[PDB]
Amino acid sequence: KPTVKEIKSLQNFNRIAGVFHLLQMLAVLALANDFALPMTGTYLNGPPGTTFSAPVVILETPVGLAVALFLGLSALFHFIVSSGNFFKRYSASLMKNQNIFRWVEYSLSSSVMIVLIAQICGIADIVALLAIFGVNASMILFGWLQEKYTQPKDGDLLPFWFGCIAGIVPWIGLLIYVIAPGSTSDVAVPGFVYGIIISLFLFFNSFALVQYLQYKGKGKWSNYLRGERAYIVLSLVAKSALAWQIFSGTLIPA
Amino acid sequence: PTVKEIKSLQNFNRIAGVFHLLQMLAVLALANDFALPMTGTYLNGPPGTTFSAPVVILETPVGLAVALFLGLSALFHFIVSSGNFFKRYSASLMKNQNIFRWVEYSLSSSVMIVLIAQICGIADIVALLAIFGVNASMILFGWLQEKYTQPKDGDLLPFWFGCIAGIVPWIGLLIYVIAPGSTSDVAVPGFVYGIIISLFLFFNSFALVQYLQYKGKGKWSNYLRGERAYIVLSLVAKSALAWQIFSGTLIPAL
Ligand SMILES: CCCCCCCC/C=C/CCCCCCCC(=O)OC[C@H](O)CO
Ligand SMILES: CCCCCCCC/C=C\CCCCCCCC(=O)OC[C@H](O)CO
Ligand SMILES: *C/C=C(C)/C=C/C=C(C)/C=C/C1=C(C)CCCC1(C)C
Ligand SMILES: *C/C=C(C)/C=C/C=C(C)/C=C/C1=C(C)CCCC1(C)C
Ligand SMILES: CCCCCCCC/C=C/CCCCCCCC(=O)O
Ligand SMILES: CCCCCCCCCCCCCCCCCCCC
Ligand SMILES: CCCCCCCCCCCCCCCCCCCC
Ligand SMILES: CCCCCCCCCCCCCCCCCCCC
Ligand SMILES: CCCCCCCCCCCCCCCCCCCC
Repeated sequence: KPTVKEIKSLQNFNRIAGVFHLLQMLAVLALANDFALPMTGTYLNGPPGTTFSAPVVILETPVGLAVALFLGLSALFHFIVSSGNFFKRYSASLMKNQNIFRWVEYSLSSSVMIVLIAQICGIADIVALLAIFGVNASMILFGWLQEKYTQPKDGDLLPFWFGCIAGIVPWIGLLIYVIAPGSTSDVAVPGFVYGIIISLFLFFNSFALVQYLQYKGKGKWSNYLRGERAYIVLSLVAKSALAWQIFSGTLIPA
Repeated sequence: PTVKEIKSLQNFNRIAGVFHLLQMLAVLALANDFALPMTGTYLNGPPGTTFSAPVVILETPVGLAVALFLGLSALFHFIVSSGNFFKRYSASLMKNQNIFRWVEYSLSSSVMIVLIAQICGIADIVALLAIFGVNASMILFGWLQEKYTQPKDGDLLPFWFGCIAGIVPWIGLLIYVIAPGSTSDVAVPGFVYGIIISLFLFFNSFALVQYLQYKGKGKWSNYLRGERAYIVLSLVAKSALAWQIFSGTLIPAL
């Protein structure tokens, strides 16, 4: 049973994560250049099975603003959950092995992040980016249903496994683009792009491992609160790591 | 529900199987070798600079892909109609569940929406992969609605998640038919509009069946009515798409 001291400590950690992300959000908004990545349409120039027009730019992702957005969403929800006003709802949810505000935040913030990673890899088709956003959101919503309908140690991981099936799809997409089957150019994928894909792939797998460990509920993971803390650590570090790598790689003259 | 009522649904599954198997044969025998490309449009400079011309990675053999969604339907309709599955089928129906329906739909409806996307000129391989994944996710949410909720309990959360995932490919189609930023106003063929509009209505009809079942008002309080509606919709939707694709693209000798 989660005590009042334990919940209050978790609220404090949420607040700390919020301040880190809010300050990083300010730093990116202030310091970032106007680097932009295109969303494109490559339209038929006749009936299906004929030829295509050249890709056209439909809109440009303002990368600095998009990084600020996933940091800002994190700050907002970490601050909401940390509030004394929310202690009762937070306590009640943790008692039921749930944190719904976590999934609401992740469904938006992690989806912004994987779209930015896709664009940094050169994925530009607007339907590719929309469907990556949608399938990544679906991964999060499956994790939400795992918490809503199961309890740790009840032997039921079906929603979790559905989440893994949805969750892996964007990463298969990235792997296809970095392999670049049929490519004519001899240009290498930049080192900093490999850094982003590999480090954030590891972070995304870490989130899945937290839910798996929580719902297996073996050893120290029998205590749901250990997973709650792990999620805060992973969201703090994953978001800060992606923001810094995008900033360092694309948003400064250096 | 009466044993007779279930034997009846067994019979209806068999009838649907025979129609789809015969249509599968007809398409395999009669269809031309019409193919739709899956493309990669790779960076040929650092992120935020230049792209190579799109390259064709592979070609969807449209006749074989139509035969595949008809064949998947025939296979699962035959599996569930078997006297050897009558216990497992009856048992699941008794619990307001049909897992074999969702397993089939997760593959067959995903092949269908990818084909519709390609007919609309969506070609980027990540667009088509992520459309497959988000459409499969829509089906898996429908499965979780049946697994975890009871009709009339007021809980449609998995259903609404399925709607969020489910609408994403259709927003994609709408973007490609509007073709924002296009250099010219290239006409979408009438038969393509027929396919998008008819199958959008069919896809909405599937969602309405689950909604009606879990609201559980009127005759829809009887789960077997929805089981029957799903068989009718999968029979008609698949036959309608197969005929429209065949008539639109698979007739002329190439
Ligand atoms: C419940 C009953 C289920 C019944 C199943 C529903 C079938 C839907 C068929 C729609 C065909 C719509 C018309 C498609 C052909 C349009 C031809 C056209 O208008 O051509 C324009 C041309 O491209 C420029 O000149
Ligand atoms: C709540 C959000 C709902 C939004 C998601 C709904 C998606 C509808 C998709 C297909 C329906 C059929 C589409 C037929 C309408 C096509 C529009 C059109 O005809 O435009 C041509 C264009 O201007 C070039 O000339
Ligand atoms: C800023 C927050 C981030 C990056 C959160 C990421 C979360 C995930 C990658 C979650 C993954 C999960 C699965 C792959 C399976 C189901 C359980 C989840 C939702 C934890
Ligand atoms: C051949 C079989 C087909 C075309 C099946 C299609 C099924 C759907 C479009 C299902 C849609 C659903 C939702 C949009 C929400 C959740 C419930 C579903 C799975 C019935
Ligand atoms: C049996 C379940 C009911 C599902 C509804 C689907 C059937 C109704 C179909 C309507 C198709 C309308 C298509 C009109 C397209 C013409 C436009 C054009 O040619 O430009
Ligand atoms: C990158 C986003 C999608 C990730 C999907 C894959 C996540 C897998 C991580 C959790 C699964 C762990 C399975 C463990 C099986 C081995 C035996 C466990 C020992 C207790
Ligand atoms: C709990 C029931 C026991 C059955 C578990 C087996 C089901 C596995 C489902 C596979 C779907 C996962 C897809 C993603 C895997 C990719 C791994 C790469 C990540 C490093
Ligand atoms: C010229 C190529 C020869 C024929 C290949 C046709 C097969 C296409 C399959 C490629 C799949 C790419 C991603 C989109 C669909 C995803 C479906 C797979 C999930 C199980
Ligand atoms: C195209 C695939 C995705 C479809 C998503 C949308 C499906 C919506 C259809 C079912 C929902 C109906 C909601 C009814 C609104 C209120 C009506 C009151 C009567 C109970």
